[PDB]
Amino acid sequence: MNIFEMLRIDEGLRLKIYKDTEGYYTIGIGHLLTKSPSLNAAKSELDKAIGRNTNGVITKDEAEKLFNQDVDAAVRGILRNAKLKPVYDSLDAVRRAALINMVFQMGETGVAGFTNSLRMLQQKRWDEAAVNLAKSRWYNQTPNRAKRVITTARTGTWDAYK
Ligand SMILES: [Cl-]
Ligand SMILES: [Cl-]
Ligand SMILES: [Xe]
Ligand SMILES: [Xe]
Repeated sequence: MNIFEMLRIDEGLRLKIYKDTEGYYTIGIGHLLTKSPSLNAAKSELDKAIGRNTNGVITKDEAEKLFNQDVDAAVRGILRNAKLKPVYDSLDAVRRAALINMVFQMGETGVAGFTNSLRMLQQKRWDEAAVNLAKSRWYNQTPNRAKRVITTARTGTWDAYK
């Protein structure tokens, strides 16, 4: 198990534009295209991201490519963020993966605001962090995925994804 597999689980794979949990235009492996209500707009955004006139459909590889770039940007965003980096560097490998998933899902800024959990995670206070992570809108909107991620963060194992 690794970050790629983990996120492929949580996000799924879709070759046609779809709408996410929040009602947004997304494609592939959770590649958000836009917050706008316009399908054309999403289309514009898709064609620019892919380099061709997609008509709203992409191939598997194309999807994998965007995914690769999304994961890469997620790590990098972590590493460039003053509040995130220290926590991450302090964690073991499985737990890092949890932080990456979340960042990928809610953006850096958003995760960067979980002050309190960030601190608890940095102190290796697993259970507390976990309880704290659960007091969030994140958790109330997508609890099944949130539960998987939190378990991972808490235990440092992949049990939630096996
Ligand atoms: Cl892009
Ligand atoms: Cl759910
Ligand atoms: Xe996390
Ligand atoms: Xe966090």
